[PDB]
Amino acid sequence: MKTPEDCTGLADIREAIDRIDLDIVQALGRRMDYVKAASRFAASEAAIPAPERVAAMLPERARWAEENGLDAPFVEGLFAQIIHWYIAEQIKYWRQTRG
Amino acid sequence: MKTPEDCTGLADIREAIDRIDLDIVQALGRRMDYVKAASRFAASEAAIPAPERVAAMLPERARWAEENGLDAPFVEGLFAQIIHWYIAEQIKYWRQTRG
Ligand SMILES: O=C(O)c1ccccc1O
Ligand SMILES: O=C(O)c1ccccc1O
Repeated sequence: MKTPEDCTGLADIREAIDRIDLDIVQALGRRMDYVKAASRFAASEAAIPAPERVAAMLPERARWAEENGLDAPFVEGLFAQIIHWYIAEQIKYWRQTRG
Repeated sequence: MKTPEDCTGLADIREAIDRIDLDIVQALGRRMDYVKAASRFAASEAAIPAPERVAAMLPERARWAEENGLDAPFVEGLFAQIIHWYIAEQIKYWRQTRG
C-alpha cells in the first residue's frame, strides 16, 4: 500500500482507492447499526424522519468537506442521499420491531 | 463514542453518527489525493474516464455492500455518483497541471 506520491502506476493507485472505498462501505455498514438503535428513541414512525436534524446535519457535512479539500455541494448532496436511505431503512426497522 | 447498544438517547446516537460521517468525509478527502495522483498516469484526458475500470468497480462495491448488510443497488448507486464526480475532478486537475 503506497502513498499517492509513491505510486508508480494505476495498479498502486487502484489498490489504495479500493481499500478507501471498502472503508467507506464498512463505515456505512456500521452507520446502519446506530440508525437501527436510534429507532428505540422514537415514540412513533412520524418522529423518525426528524427534518430539523437533517437540515442541520447537511451544512455540517458541507463544512467538513471543505476542511478536507472538497467542493461542498456534491458532498452535501451525497449525504442527503445517504441520510434519506437510512431514514427509510430506520422506518422499516421500526415497523418490524414496533408494528 | 458509545456502542449502538449502550446509547441512552439521540444525543449518543448522533455523536456516533457524526464521527462515522466525518470518517467518510476524511476517507473521501484522501481518495481525492489518490485520484489527483492518478492523472500523471494518463497520456491524454481521453484516457482518464477509463470505462472499463468503472464497469469492474461497480459490481465489486455492490458485493461489498451485501457483505456489510446493505442494499447493493443503493451503495452501487452511491459509487456511480462518487466515481463520476472524481473523474470530472481528475480531468480538471489534469488540465490545470497538464499531466
Ligand atoms: O440516518 C440519519 O442520520 C438520520 C437522521 C435523521 C433522522 C433519521 C435518521 O436515520
Ligand atoms: O475515482 C475513481 O475511482 C476513478 C475510476 C476510474 C477512472 C477515473 C477515476 O477518477
